[PDB]
Amino acid sequence: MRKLDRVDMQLVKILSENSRLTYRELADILNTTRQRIARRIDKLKKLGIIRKFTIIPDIDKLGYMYAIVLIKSKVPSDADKVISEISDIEYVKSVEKGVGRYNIIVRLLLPKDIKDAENLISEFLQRIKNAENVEVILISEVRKFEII
Amino acid sequence: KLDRVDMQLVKILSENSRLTYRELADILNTTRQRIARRIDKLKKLGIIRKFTIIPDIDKLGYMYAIVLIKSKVPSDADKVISEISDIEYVKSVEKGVGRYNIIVRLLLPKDIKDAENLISEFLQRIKNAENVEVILISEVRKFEII
Repeated sequence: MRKLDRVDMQLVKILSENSRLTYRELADILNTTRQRIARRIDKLKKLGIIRKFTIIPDIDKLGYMYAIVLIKSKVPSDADKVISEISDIEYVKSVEKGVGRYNIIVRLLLPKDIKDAENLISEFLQRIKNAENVEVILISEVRKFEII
Repeated sequence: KLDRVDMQLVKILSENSRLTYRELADILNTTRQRIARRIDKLKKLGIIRKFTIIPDIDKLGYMYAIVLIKSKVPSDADKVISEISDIEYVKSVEKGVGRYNIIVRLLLPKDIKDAENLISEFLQRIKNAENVEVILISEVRKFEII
């Protein structure tokens, strides 16, 4: 739930900046062997510590825009159902449960086109039932974006 | 607009960014030389800003926090963004349109006392806001980047 080897953390920090570094390059940077780096990364993946090797794109240049959906549920049972209902939607990039004004926070990747975007938002919202409050925030600018 | 191959390339790399050019050429039915060139272009144009990973935050001993900010006047948003964008534990900053015009994601240690220290240090840099809401994330059910 927290404590993790010092070298494993460095490895995570490094891979988050350049996930394509070969085991050899990693071994050189960390003054260890390629074999040991291989085993470490393999364990990290097996343990679910590293869940995916992906990329950070400039969504605007790809023709997309983000939207953040803030949800306040009426009851827990409804929250979990909403979450299972939307977690499989492809354009839903993240789903989180929180403690505060909104208990469900969702990020959507939408088409940059306002009419297509609005149609898509309406479709998504139809899937949200039993909510006391739903706030949609259209993201006009992404200034900073990192995972860790 | 990016062409058919570039669009599909971004998609593939979003699923597995460690694919060898060989594996990519095979999928996209082309040559490693062409793959190398396309990716080089995508990176140079800034379409692909980074090759990263999605780790399990909880397993590393951290927790997220989303801060919702509503400026009193539009021009204030840029000021706040300039003031917080450099903070190490600020993971994302976005300008938005709606009930809140600034959304920030923070990476914090799970220890509530240590997390509070970081949150307070961060909130200190947000001057004269109309509304500020801090939401601690108890669980990440899904996390992807496109």
